[PDB]
This record gives sequence, structure tokens and C-alpha cells, in this order.
Amino acid sequence: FTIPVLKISEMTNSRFPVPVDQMYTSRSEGIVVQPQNGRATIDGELLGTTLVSPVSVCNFKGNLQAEVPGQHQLYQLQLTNLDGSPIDPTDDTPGPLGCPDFTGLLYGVASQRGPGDATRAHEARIDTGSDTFAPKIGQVRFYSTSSDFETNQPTHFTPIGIYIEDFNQWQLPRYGGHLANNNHLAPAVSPLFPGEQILFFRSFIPGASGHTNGEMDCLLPQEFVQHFYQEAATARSEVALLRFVNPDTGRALFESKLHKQGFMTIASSGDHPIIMPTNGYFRFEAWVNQFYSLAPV
Amino acid sequence: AFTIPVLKISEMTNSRFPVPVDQMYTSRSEGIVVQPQNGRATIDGELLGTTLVSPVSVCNFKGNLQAEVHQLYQLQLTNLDGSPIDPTDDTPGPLGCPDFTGLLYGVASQRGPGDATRAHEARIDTGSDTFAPKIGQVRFYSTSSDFETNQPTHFTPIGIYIESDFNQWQLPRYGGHLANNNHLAPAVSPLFPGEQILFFRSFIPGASGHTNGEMDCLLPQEFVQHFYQEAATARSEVALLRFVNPDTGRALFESKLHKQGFMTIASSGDHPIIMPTNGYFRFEAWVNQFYSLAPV
Repeated sequence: FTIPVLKISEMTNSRFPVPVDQMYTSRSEGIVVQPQNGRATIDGELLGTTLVSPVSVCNFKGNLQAEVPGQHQLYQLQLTNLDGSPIDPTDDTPGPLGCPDFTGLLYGVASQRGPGDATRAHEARIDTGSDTFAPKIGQVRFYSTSSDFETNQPTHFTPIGIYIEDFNQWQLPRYGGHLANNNHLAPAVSPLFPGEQILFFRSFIPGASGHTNGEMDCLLPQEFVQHFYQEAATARSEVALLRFVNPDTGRALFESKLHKQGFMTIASSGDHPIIMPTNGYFRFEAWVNQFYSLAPV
Repeated sequence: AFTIPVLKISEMTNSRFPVPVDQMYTSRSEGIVVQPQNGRATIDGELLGTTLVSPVSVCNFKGNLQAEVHQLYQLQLTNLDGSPIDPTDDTPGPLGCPDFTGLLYGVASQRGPGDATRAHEARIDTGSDTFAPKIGQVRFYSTSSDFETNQPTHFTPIGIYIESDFNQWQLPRYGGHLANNNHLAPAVSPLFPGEQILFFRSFIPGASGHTNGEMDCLLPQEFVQHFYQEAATARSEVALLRFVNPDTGRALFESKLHKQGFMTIASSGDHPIIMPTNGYFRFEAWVNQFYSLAPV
């Protein structure tokens, strides 16, 4: 079994198409950690709405069906899957792969190519928390400060950041609209062993407006998802022991438990970033059980 | 031991622009020098040009909003990973720097003071005289004046703006109009008769005007990452590959993966290489540059 050699700064966030900024740990007090993107067993089984492509999460693609009545510069998208295939509500997923897994005002740019090679693009916002947001059945709407959009022309939404007018990275959206309950969701995760906390790979996504640190925590960097999908090595135990080492010194910095279901934990207490030498990276050490005792920090 | 990751064309990421690969494509490249700087990696694991491993960083910019030169701003670039720009590096420019000339359309965002944020459309003319990323000098025009001076700023790429036109094979002057490029990954071309380079093409978004946004890269970003990661020794100058249909069982065609980091096939003319969706490349054997490939 193996994990690719990568510095924190070479990692890609698996919940938003941007690099990882830092490792971070938390008590996650009063919160259910149940992301749907960046979900993969160390076995190579992708969960939730997780796809392998690292530049597709939070992107949308589909036909510009029409403009909603009354509301201006608010457009209705008829989604296809990001790879072009038609949206299939019968799939055993909460929603289309790469679909945002948080509630908030997603800021981005909607572009079109057509008729012919004619193109146009403008800022756009999609409220993943709005009642009408129903990507599971292909119904998604975006607001734009421009009316320069063609009806029935291929359209794509490129994500950028969050717009604050609120952004809740742990609040799952209703993939099927206000009249449907989510299903097929990757399970929530949490540390079960005393003194441990989940280790997150955090990024500060861009803010388009208002106040926000745009904190976005994912359980595994996208590269680990791709590697597990690719290797499909058998999990010899429920926990793969990793050890963060500093190639510069030869010094190892701390150990972490990579759980079979796809998340890491460390022996730590409180909400704080895990600051380490820039060239540090994780390496597989051995197979242990969930009772393995880790030294703090 | 050499290997290439199992991937469908639709699972591949373009190495010159942060978007998925749309299709394989081949060309005579008539009257054109193929010398991209991004997506450059020897099958040995040696990264060339301005190539980085991160798949979401190419064509992005980061730095301080130094000042206004009307709604034209001067950036004081840092490397994408935060480290200061170092012109002494043996690279043409900072890693991930665009390797084409044109009007790059995107969005410039800021966070600061405190957790205050703001973002607006922005354009960077990688062909403009002032464009000098090798020394950290880059400017962006925005239809908004809502930008803070001396606040961390980031440029997220999106597409091309057509008004100076997009030329995917014209390298920008990384050091500004008063300096010549250097440390450039070498140009590549097919040397064997009847062969042409096999490109991994994507249609990047158009922000305005007419354009198919064709962007051809020599290797999908995943192969760059894999070679960087494996660093397996090249037993010969050419790694023979086969594109197989897992559905059926048999080969569709063969391609030669050159040690320097580019592929060629036996083909003639400019056209897309259309194959069954589940098809993917696999390493077959080590051959020399004289290996004869069957057409198509």
C-alpha cells in the first residue's frame, strides 16, 4: 500500500478546485462532518458525489433552458453530468458528481459557446441553499448581473469563490429540492478514540464579497482520492498508519491514522492549524487497528 | 518499472489550462513551432519549463496589489505557493505561468483587511510589453475599481477574451519586452516519416468574441504527476503504448511515448482522434525511435 509523496502545498483541495493551504484540526463541536466530495475508501471505492478529476468539483454544465418569470437575469439550467452524459436521477448518488456539498452563495462565471464559435461569459451566483436548487434532477438556476446569455446554447459554470450577503461548509444542500430528502449520502465521520481529532486539509477559497475567511475543509486531498481510485490496494486493517516526515532532516514530525473509510485523525486537542516544515510529507508506515495510540501534536 | 495510470480521455486534466481534456487531436502543425512550457515532463520524472505538479494552479497568479498604473493594476507576484519570486531560478518564468499569448480572462479576488473580501472580472494580456512574470511584474485590467492596494490578491483563470488574439503556440516574453526568454523546454516535433504528435485537447471557455478556445497539451496533467512520482528509468528512448478498449479486449492503435515527454502516432492531417469512451493507454514495451506504427 502506498500514498503519493506530496508537500502540503502540492495538495489539491477535494471539495473546491484550489490548492490546500494548510492542515487543520478541530473538535467539530456541535457539527456533523459529512462532506460528500473528497470521499474515497483507501480501498479505491469512491463515495458520495466524488469524482477523480481535480478541476471539476463545484462546476456545472448544461443547457440554458430559459429565464424564470418576473426575476430578471436569473436563468434556468438543464444540467447534464460534467462529462456530458445526461443527468440520471436513478443513480445511487445524492446528486450529480462534483455537485457542491455545502450551502451558500457560490460565486463564479457562466460561459457559453454558441451559436457556432461565438462565446460570452459573465459573473454568476448559484444559491446552493435556495429552494429551487435541485441538481439531482438537473434543475439549477444562476443569477447574473448580465442579461447577455443565449437560450438553448451550451452553458458552463466555473466556480471561483463564495459571496457573502450564509456560507456553511458543513450544511449539506437538499440535492433534490425542498420537497425531497437526501439519500445515498457518504456517512458522517468523527474520531472515536479518546484524545483524537480529525485532521483536515484546509484551503481559503476566494471571497467575492462581504466578510469571510472562506475556510473549506476536506478529509483527503484530491491526490489521495485519485491514487486510491487508481491503486485499489486492499486494506489489510481498518487503519493505515502514516508518519509525517521532514525529508530535510530525516526527522519525523508526528503520526496520523488513515482510516479505511477515508479520513485521518491525530492525537490533538482544540481548533488550530497544524504548522509543519514546508517539505514535510506523509508516508505509509504500517497497518494498525483503531486502538493504536498516537503521541500528541 | 515503468507504468502509466489507467484513465479515460474524459478523466484526464489538461496540463496547460485547469480544465478536463476534451479529446485527443493530431496535427501537422504546419508553419508552427510546438514549444509549450506547461505540461512538460520527461517520462523519467524530470519537470521542465514552468511545469508544476498541482493540477489546479496552471494559469493562476498570486501577489500583492502594488498600485494602480484607470482600473489597470500592478501585481507584485509571489510564487503560487507563497514563496517569493526568484528570477535566478533556472525557469523561463514562475511555475504555472501561462505559456501562450492572448487576452487571459479571469477573476481577481482579495481577502483583506481582515476577513474582508472582493472579487471582479479581470484581464491580463500575456502578450503585452509590460507582462514580465519572470521578475514578478504583471498587470490586470478590471471593469471595477473596487480593489485594495497592498492587500493579498489572486487571479483565477477562466478563459480567453477575443478583441492581441489568442495564439496557443506563441510564447510570451516572460521577462518583458526588454528581455529574451531562457531556460525554455525545447520545442518538439515528429522526426519519423508518417508520424505526427498526438495532442490532448480541451476547449477552454470563451469570455467574448469568436473562438473555439482550442488548447493542446503534450501530456495530460496526470501523466506529469505520475512520472514525477514514479521516476522510473527510461529503458529506451521510446515507451510503446497501446490504446485498448476494455469493453472489447483489443487494441485500437499504438502510440510512441518519447522519453522527452511527448507522444506521436502514425497519422496524416489535422483531425480529432475519436475512440470508444472507455479506451485508455497502457505500457507495452520499450522500443527505439525507429519503431514503425500502423496508421490511424
